[PDB]
Amino acid sequence: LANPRLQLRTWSIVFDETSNFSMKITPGQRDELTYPFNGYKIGSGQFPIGTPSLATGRFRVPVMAQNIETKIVLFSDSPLPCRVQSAEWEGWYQERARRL
Amino acid sequence: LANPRLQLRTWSIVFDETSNFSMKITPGQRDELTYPFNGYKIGSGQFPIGTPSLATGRFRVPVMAQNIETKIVLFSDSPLPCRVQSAEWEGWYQERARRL
Amino acid sequence: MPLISSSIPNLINGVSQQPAALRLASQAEEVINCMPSPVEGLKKRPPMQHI
Amino acid sequence: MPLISSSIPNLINGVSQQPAALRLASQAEEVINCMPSPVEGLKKRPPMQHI
Amino acid sequence: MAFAQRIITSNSAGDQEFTFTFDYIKEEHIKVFVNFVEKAQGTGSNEFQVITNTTPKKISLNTGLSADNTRVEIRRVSSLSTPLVDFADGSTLTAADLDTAEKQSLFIDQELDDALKQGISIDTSTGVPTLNSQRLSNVSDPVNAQDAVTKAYLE
Amino acid sequence: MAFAQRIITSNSAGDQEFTFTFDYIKEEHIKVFVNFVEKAQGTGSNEFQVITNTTPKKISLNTGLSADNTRVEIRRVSSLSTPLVDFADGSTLTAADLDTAEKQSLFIDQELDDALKQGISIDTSTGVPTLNSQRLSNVSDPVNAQDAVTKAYLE
Amino acid sequence: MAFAQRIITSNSAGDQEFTFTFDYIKEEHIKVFVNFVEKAQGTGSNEFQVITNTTPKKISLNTGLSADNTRVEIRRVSSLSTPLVDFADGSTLTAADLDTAEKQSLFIDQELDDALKQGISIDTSTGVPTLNSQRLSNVSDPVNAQDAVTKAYLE
Amino acid sequence: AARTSFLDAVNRVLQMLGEAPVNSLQGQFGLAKQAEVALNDVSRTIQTEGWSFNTDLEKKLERNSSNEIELSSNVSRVVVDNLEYPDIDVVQRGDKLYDRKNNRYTFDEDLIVDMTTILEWDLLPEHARQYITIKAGRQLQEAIIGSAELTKLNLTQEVEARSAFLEEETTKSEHSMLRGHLNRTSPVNTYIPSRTLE
Amino acid sequence: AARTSFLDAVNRVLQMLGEAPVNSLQGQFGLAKQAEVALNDVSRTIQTEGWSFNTDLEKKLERNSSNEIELSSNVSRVVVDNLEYPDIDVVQRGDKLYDRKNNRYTFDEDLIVDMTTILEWDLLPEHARQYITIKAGRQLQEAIIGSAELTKLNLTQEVEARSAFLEEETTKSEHSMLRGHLNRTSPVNTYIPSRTLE
Amino acid sequence: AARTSFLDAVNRVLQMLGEAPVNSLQGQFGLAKQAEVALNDVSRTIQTEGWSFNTDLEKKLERNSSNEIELSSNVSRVVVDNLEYPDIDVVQRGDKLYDRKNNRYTFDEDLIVDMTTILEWDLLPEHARQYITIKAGRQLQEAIIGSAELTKLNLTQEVEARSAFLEEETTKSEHSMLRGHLNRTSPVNTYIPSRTLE
Amino acid sequence: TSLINSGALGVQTVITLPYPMSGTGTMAVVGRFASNNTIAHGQVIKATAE
Repeated sequence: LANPRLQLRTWSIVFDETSNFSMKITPGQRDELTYPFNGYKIGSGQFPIGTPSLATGRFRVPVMAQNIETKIVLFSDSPLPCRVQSAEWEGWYQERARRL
Repeated sequence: LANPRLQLRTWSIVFDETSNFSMKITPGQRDELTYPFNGYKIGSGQFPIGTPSLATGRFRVPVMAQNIETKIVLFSDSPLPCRVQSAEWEGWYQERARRL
Repeated sequence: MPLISSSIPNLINGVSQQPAALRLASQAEEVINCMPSPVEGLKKRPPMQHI
Repeated sequence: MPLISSSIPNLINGVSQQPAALRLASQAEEVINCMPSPVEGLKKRPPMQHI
Repeated sequence: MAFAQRIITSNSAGDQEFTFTFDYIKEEHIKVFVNFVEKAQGTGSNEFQVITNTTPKKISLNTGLSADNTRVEIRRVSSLSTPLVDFADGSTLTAADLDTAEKQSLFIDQELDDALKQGISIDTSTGVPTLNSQRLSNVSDPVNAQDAVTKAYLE
Repeated sequence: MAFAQRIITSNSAGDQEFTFTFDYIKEEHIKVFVNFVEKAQGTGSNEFQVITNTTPKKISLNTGLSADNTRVEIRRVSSLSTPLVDFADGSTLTAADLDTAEKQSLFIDQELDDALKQGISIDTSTGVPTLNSQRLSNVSDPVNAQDAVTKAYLE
Repeated sequence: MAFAQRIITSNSAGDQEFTFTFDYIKEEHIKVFVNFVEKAQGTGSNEFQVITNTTPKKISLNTGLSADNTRVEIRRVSSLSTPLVDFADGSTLTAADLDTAEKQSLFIDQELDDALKQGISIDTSTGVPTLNSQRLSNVSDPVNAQDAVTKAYLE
Repeated sequence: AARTSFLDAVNRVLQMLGEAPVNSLQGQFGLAKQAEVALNDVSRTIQTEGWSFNTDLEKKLERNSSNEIELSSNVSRVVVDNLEYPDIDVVQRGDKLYDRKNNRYTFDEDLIVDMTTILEWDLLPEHARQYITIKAGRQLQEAIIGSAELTKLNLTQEVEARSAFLEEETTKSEHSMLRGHLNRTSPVNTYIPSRTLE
Repeated sequence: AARTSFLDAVNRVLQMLGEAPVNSLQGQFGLAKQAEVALNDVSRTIQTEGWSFNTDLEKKLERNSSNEIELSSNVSRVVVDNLEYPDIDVVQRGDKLYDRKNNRYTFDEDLIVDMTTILEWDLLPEHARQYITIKAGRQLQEAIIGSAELTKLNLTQEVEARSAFLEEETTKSEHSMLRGHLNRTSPVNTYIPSRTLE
Repeated sequence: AARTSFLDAVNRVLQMLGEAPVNSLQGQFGLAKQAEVALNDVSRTIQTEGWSFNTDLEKKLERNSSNEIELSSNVSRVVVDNLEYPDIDVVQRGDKLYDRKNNRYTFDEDLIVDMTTILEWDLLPEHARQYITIKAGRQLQEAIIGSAELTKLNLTQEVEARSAFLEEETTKSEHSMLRGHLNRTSPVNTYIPSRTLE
Repeated sequence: TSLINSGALGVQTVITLPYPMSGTGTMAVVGRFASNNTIAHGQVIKATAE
């Protein structure tokens, strides 16, 4: 489908044994945003101070644009491992008429 | 199906990396109409003055006739590129009875 | 008597001489100077150069 | 007016040059320094040692 | 030549059809005057109509003239107070709008120049704008020394 | 109706403010005349300034009128020497520039029509030129057989 | 100073060079008038050429004048019967075309204002129409003495 | 911020229909003709009822050489007071008045009537322009698209617009019941009982 | 903006149906002829009732040589006054009258009856034109397609139009309850009970 | 925290629609221009009614040299006092007043009228700014996407904002029923039956 | 290429195609190179005298 208005709201990533990566989201003709993530969850004692972190969980970030005017980039430059499994998006959906 | 009344309402096209094209819709025994499109969207700053425009989006137009009395022609004569992916129409569907 | 719609998935099935009630709705009526390809759809034909 | 969501099941399909309207949703746009494998999904490329 | 105005003297009473040659934009941009009696556009009880199926295009009165040698004037005046184009953001800019704007500007300039020429125009051999065989009038009786002498004053 | 000018015969010495109704693009396009003397624009030493806050807008003079029955004219003139908008490649076009150009052209044409009408127009009563109860002045001594006559040459 | 015209009374016979200051778009828009006689543009059988190599630009004739104190007129006129630039669909917009359109509109307005001023103005010393001390002729005889008196009628 | 123009009204109608705005009106290559005819038809429908801004009082009409009254092209209704003229009953027919009681198209004298005219777009006031625009958009969308949700939203907007326009009209024109028939010159003071009791 | 014309009405009906506008009306190649037929039929249906603008009072009817009363091709209804004629009551039958009490087709003198005429499209006033247009559009759309929701929408619009038309008629004609049957000349002042107390 | 500015209002409208915030105002490349147009149109629609902050009382109007009354480009409505001008009643038409009683465009002296003006975004007070912002956002969202539940939520917000705006206006302006029409100077002490009983 | 009336405003350039024309058709000129050129990229020009 190409016509119905599909406006993205949030973007989610599922990882495993990943220390660090980053997301660079650029809407249409607007400023670029970054959302780094580095595993260390404050208050959790699974990773003590002084050891590398390899986590497992989901990450969420809002995109707030239209599907045809978005660039979503997964970026990483650390020398620590990073592997990603899948992703899921969530947005708003409209149909101006009914479907044959 | 051939019997039920199908009256066209809107005709939409989906393109990508196109510059200019025009459509020529002619109802039954009435005047021919045209609807050009050249990519330059006033107000948007993606294409400055002095450079060719190659756009991406949807174009919509009304037909307002009966399905068995319409000619739709996709016309283009500029020396700039033009490519299309798909199209989708929309209209009224009437059934005088129920289907066995 | 509802305003309801469908879509045309592809435009790369060329020209047919059958009556309109027996064709695949994908098939067109008159095609000139097009190069239908499955990698980019419908497009204007390539230019012709001189040697 | 529904707010409804889906997912991309796999990320091991690589790069495509087709227009966005004819691709699969699975196919990506640009892949650099990745080693897409079916055992671990998407991972960073292995390092190069010196001899 | 007169760009956008044709003035005629009706030859005989009962005539209704008159012709014109200038181009126009809309059928409502044509005004017809019959000795200061302005006429409204339309069809029916409207006292004049336009016909465009024949070259040259011609208008038709809805009632013949009472007397012959009654002056009838056809003049084109494009919009002067309201622009014909008003650009709005989010539209697809097409060359038709630009061409129409250019045409409107050109037609306004042509009409203004023709009106100035219809007025008193320069007498090239001498220099003062000559009335060109017209009786300048509606000048009040002299008030100061250099004021001209009118009929009701000199008599 | 006069399009972009207003002529006032003052009624009391000591007045400072006079109202005006027409539109404008920039404040420096407004001109004020006092008893056939053009008045500069500014503040302080400059004798007048524009108040665009009250409806209808009005112009205020820094010095009161010396004597009553002194004519004051407010007339709008757009820049006839340079275009108000310049197009350069690489700039994202916006409707503001196009609207500014259209407004400039329309206002110039309106002012030109107003000047033509304020001059010697044509009296529609008989289709003849009229001075509208004015006095023709500064005509040299006539020689040829068809010029007008002057009080000086007659007396 | 008039924007786009210049009247020269020849200092002596035999000259062929005359200077002018106003700018323009195309050399075909420059008209040269001598003794109310129009001269064509070109070379050879023509009468004058335009030299733009130096500054200020000047026009050169192919033959000297017969006598001194001869009237020579040079005035610009832009294309009135046809727009200078037309917009075509399916191309790339260029700022040069928009600038050219603005220049044409401005030049036409300037020329028309200059014509009106060289015709009938309003003196800023009294506010009454003035003629800048010239000669009037081709005035029809006053059927009513409302008109200015002609010397033929007087004598 | 000047009043609404015809192009702005057309753009609003198209936007309420759900399409993209159109640059101009002359030589358009879009739905400008449909928007224009819709706006004109709704303007005529609203005007043919008779409000305070398009009605003239005690206007005199003049007959032609054959004792026949001919109306203009844009005259919607003509009213003649019954009490003043007891032997004549006129009703509008096409563009001529018809003496219903005597079954004649001729008259004996000129009349004093009050007529309702149909005005051009430029001469309308702001509230009339707003109501006309909204009603025209609703009608065009209902006739062309015929969906459900858009119809509901247009219904709500039209109801609000009608309320606002009626309120503005009544507060602008101060209708009264004590004055009776407006043709009588105001003898009323409407001395308010709420002020002067102190 | 003049009163609604035939071509504008035809285009409006076609647009309400939902099909592209036509250019002219003579020598066309579409449904414009069917729209014209529907317009004429609805016009006849509305006019046959008898309203203020198409009724002639006190009209005198003349007989032919064979002592019969003949009616034109566009006469819808006739009424005789029972009080004025005690022994003769007539009922219309085709184009002739029938003296149903005496069982005769013949009369002895001319009658003074009230006559209702079916008028052409030209002579119709504005509100009647609007009501006719809307009603014809609805009926034609139902006859051609056969919807239900479209019928609901057109019923809403028709109800609004009928309300406007009735209000216009009752404002124009100025009916009354005191005066009784209008065949008697007005002796009523309807002197205002409200105003003249000061 | 200062009063709401144009950039903040535009960003709020875009945020309510569902888009990312914009950075500046001049030379942008987004929907901010459409948001500006919607804001201006809604501002005009709200201001055309005539409230406390945009109404001039007792104002005097002046005629031109042709005995005509000319209005400015941004004058919405004018009201004259019937009790002060008994033989002249005027109605606005375009930009020139029309004496509908005498059917003339010309008057004889300067008038004393009540005039309402459309203001710029700079001169608007806070509550009007908030109400205009919310209403314009709702209308633009409806025009762009076309939902129903989103319209429901925006309707709830609009109702709350309208109630707040109305309460603010009625607390600020101090309307009364005792005083009658405000064109008469206040003779009322509004002495309290509440406290002074001891 | 060759040019006519050089040094003034409104110069015309005469282009000599390598092959003879087929006058029935219509030929055009398009700006080619994506930088440092007098004609902007993709600008089309139609002849005035063929």
